Amino acid sequence: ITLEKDIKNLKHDINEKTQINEKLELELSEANSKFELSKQENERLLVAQR
Amino acid sequence: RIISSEVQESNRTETELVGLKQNLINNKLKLMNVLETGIMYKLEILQEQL
Repeated sequence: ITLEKDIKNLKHDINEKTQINEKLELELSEANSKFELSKQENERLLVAQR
Repeated sequence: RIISSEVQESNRTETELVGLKQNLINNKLKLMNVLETGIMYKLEILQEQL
């Protein structure tokens, strides 16, 4: 019973760290998109100035 | 009769419970594999990228 409770607790830990990793991957993709958009927008603005 | 049906039968149930204990320990080791070398390793690489 103790080992089953340990497995269950470690499964909630798996789920929590998996939500954390899903948030991290969403934030990584969002950071990549924000880079490409923002750097292209700054390029457009600097090109208008140029 | 007492041994075969009560004492040795209880010992057989105890051996089955010990086998279940070993299976739970193996499942726990697999969860640390998926967790430490996995979801924590995935967390580390995701945090590095982020």
